[PDB]
Amino acid sequence: SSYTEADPAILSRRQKQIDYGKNTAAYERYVEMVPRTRDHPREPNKYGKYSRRAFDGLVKIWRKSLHIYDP
RNA sequence: GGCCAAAGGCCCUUUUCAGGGCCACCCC
Ligand SMILES: [Ca+2]
Ligand SMILES: [Ca+2]
Ligand SMILES: [Ca+2]
Repeated sequence: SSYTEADPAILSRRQKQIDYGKNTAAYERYVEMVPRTRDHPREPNKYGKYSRRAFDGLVKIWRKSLHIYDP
């Protein structure tokens, strides 16, 4: 119950997926939230012990959730 | 420590609110 991912391979791939998400306009238009809840869209911990599907699963849900953030 | 979200095990891509691959489970 305490793990930090070391594999540079895994961390890059995961960073990329995250970087993608921040590069969206929805994330830009998320200057309207003070660190908040879990009902919000929070980027997955890249350092978390996660399975491949698990992390990808989270990321999918992350990006979708983002889209609540622009008309 | 535990519990939850996510999660079949991995793998590719800016088709990325997305598309795909291998294996496994299923239906034998
Ligand atoms: Ca679940
Ligand atoms: Ca599932
Ligand atoms: Ca399946």
